[PDB]
Amino acid sequence: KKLKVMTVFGTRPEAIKMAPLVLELKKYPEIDSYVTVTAQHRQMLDQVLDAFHIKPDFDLNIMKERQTLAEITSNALVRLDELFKDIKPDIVLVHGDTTTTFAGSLAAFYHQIAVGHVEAGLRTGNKYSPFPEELNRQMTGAIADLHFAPTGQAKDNLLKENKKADSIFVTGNTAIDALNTTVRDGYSHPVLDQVGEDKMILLTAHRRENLGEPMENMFKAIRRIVGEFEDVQVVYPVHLNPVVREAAHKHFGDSDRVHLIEPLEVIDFHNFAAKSHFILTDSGGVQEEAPSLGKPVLVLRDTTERPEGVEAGTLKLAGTDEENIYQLAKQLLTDPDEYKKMSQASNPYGDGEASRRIVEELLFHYGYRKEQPDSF
Amino acid sequence: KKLKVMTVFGTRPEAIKMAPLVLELKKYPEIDSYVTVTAQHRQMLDQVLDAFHIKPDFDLNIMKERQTLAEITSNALVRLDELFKDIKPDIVLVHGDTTTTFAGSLAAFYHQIAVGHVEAGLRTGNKYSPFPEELNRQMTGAIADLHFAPTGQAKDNLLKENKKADSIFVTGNTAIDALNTTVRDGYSHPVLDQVGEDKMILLTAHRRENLGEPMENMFKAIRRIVGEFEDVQVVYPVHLNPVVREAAHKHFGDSDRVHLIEPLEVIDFHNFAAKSHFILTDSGGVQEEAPSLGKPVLVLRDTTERPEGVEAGTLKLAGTDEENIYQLAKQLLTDPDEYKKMSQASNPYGDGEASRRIVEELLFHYGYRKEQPDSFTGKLEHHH
Ligand SMILES: CC(=O)N[C@H]1[C@@H](OP(=O)(O)OP(=O)(O)OC[C@H]2O[C@@H](n3ccc(=O)[nH]c3=O)[C@H](O)[C@@H]2O)O[C@H](CO)[C@@H](O)[C@@H]1O
Ligand SMILES: CC(=O)N[C@H]1[C@@H](OP(=O)(O)OP(=O)(O)OC[C@H]2O[C@@H](n3ccc(=O)[nH]c3=O)[C@H](O)[C@@H]2O)O[C@H](CO)[C@@H](O)[C@@H]1O
Ligand SMILES: O=c1ccn([C@@H]2O[C@H](COP(=O)(O)OP(=O)(O)O)[C@@H](O)[C@H]2O)c(=O)[nH]1
Ligand SMILES: O=c1ccn([C@@H]2O[C@H](COP(=O)(O)OP(=O)(O)O)[C@@H](O)[C@H]2O)c(=O)[nH]1
Repeated sequence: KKLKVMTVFGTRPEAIKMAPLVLELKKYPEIDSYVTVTAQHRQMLDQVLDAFHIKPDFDLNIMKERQTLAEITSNALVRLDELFKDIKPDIVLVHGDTTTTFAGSLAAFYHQIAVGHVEAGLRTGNKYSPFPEELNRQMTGAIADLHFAPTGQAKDNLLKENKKADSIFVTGNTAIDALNTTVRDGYSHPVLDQVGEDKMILLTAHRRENLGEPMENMFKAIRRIVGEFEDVQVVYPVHLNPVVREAAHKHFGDSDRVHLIEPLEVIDFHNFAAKSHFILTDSGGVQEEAPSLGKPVLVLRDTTERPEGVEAGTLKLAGTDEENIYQLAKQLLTDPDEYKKMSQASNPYGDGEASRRIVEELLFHYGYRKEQPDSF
Repeated sequence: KKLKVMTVFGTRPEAIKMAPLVLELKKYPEIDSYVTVTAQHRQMLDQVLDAFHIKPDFDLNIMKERQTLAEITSNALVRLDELFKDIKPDIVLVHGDTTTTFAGSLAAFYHQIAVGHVEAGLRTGNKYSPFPEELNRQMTGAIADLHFAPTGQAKDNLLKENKKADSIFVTGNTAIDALNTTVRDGYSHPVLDQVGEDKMILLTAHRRENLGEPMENMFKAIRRIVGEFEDVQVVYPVHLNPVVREAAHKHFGDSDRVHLIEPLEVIDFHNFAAKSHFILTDSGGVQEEAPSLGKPVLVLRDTTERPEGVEAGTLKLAGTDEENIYQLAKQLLTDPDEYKKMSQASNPYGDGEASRRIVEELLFHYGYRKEQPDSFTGKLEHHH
């Protein structure tokens, strides 16, 4: 009989990383696959689904404006529970570390449905950084039957938590599957036109634990850089969270050389990253994409769960102190040795074959294939 | 300033095990303590609160008839979330492995409130046995800042999961704090009067994974034993779950020698256990109580997370197969050597001072005491 697989996800980053897997799953005659979105994000999720031309089988439309963690958890849980009364897949695949990831896993567990965790095992060891992502991924790890770890270090993290080695596979990150298709040699954009010959710093900031004072500190450091370096401009595709938007407007409204724009489609964003001089970000996904692009990243966090990019020299933790961020950005602008150190391209997160590996592992595990795939 | 401590629980077993801790907390002028119940159980919770004379500060009244896991989780989370908007304790203490335990921990975490886990670290390694308790305690363990493990092996379970040693304390189980006060010399009850001279088997059965076929298999075996042995009577205080009640009525409804009764108050239940010939149960708490009483227990499960009781000879895993349960119960009724092997009293789960250790650990952690209390000492450490 055909293996019944359901992907469950709800946000921009999950959708970008899950879309290559959703498309891979469809290529296999022995799999009957379903796509379920919680729509924890609405506009930002639809931007991705539309770009990949993916239409979900089920769309739970849960997003509320300025929603709380309790609200997302309850809404996702209740709606998925209702879904699972009628449709019973053999396995539910969740992604990464959102509240949708955890609620999806929990709803599946409550119906005794098996769970596979895509992007399993990332850790900072700090329950409040990132908040609540660190616990979302740890609690999802308690539920998951199969763990698709992007890297060996992620697998080691799960081993240290007493997970069975034979339930964890090192696949690479599906983000690289997508990234390997988007960059364009001849790329053009109206915003890049007005940047012109100036150095471009690409900025995103949205971590929950960074809202308020930490983000004010980041933005003050950025204002100081722009004021001091005349040949520098910032492009900031601003997250739809109104708390972020308030902070962005407060600091960068009336700035000629900081461009506040709507979130970019992923092909556009990847191409902006490729064109950037360097990146300031607190994004998870951007940290995994940057090494492939050989693009220096100052990570505006006190922690990271991407140590592989740090080892490659691409990623440097800058924290959230104003002066520290200023000094690190100034260094990248004025020290060619430091810039060179941070701008060597490598592929520590994937080779573009992660989706294939995940599906082939599923097929092996359930007895459809006699052989296991290669590891990343 | 006073340390603000809130206990959060909602079911019969949590209330029994948390009651001694609630009362212990009230003793210390250093602590401002609050009691919050979800009332995941209504009647069965109220029975415990009334017995211990505990009046909750907050009662969320969540119980619905035939409620699902998703329902309990959502209702508890939403109501606790609302509570924490208004009241911010320094630490929330949750108990054990119920959906209330997990939802309480999660709600506290969402408000960045510290969590202490009473009865931390119990494991079967099987996510469907017990269901959902194994995962409830595992996920609670991910959230908890402090882990109050009843025994050394529970601490070892947490260490194996990469929990830091300095965050785990071995306290004994608070169940023993309660048990040490309840058994009295000349206990009597109208139901025991009916039993008279006969051997009494005390039965409870309610595990979620046992509902339906497994429980019917248990009950078929038990009905056979009652039929075959005329001097045996069963006392069964039946859980309020309608699903359990249907099965109890189906298999025992016509038997004069199976007493189907309402859930007993804890004082009465403990005294019935003390007077029983042996116990048939799938209860967690009864497994911890029985060694103290030297009472053989056939555990009606395919797993247990009380291995200390198994090693003591008190607990024997019987599974849920009809014939196996019948054979093992028949053995206890007919084999004096086997009965003797299972009826040696010991105290592997506590010495009655668990609640005090928990409170003193809290006071040390937060700087109110210069000294840390000694851990509960087990098995091997006595003797070696
Ligand atoms: C706990 C959790 O799961 N957080 C994830 C969520 O954080 P994020 O900060 O996006 O949190 P939410 O998904 O709750 O969205 C926050 C708020 O932003 C607004 N909003 C968001 C999306 C949208 O399409 N339209 C819109 O209006 C809404 O007011 C919403 O309530 O998404 C991020 C991706 O960007 C992930 O990195 C985070 O791990
Ligand atoms: C997942 C979870 O947390 N399960 C716990 C719960 O299981 P338990 O089997 O009691 O599950 P519930 O707490 O959901 O109660 C089930 C149903 O029983 C009925 N009911 C229950 C209590 C009551 O006072 N009145 C009443 O009418 C209701 O119809 C209720 O919906 O309590 C048991 C103690 O007995 C614990 O061992 C279990 O760990
Ligand atoms: O304007 C943007 C900003 C980011 N991204 C992509 O979104 C993903 C990261 O999502 P986000 O930073 O929202 O969440 P996180 O990764 O931190 O969970 C990465 O693939 C980015 O390339 C995008 O397509 N457009
Ligand atoms: O009729 C009864 C049955 C049990 N108990 C007590 O209830 C606790 C265990 O609760 P339960 O079996 O409902 O749940 P579990 O321990 O399996 O979570 C133990 O302290 C028992 O002594 C009780 O007081 N009256």
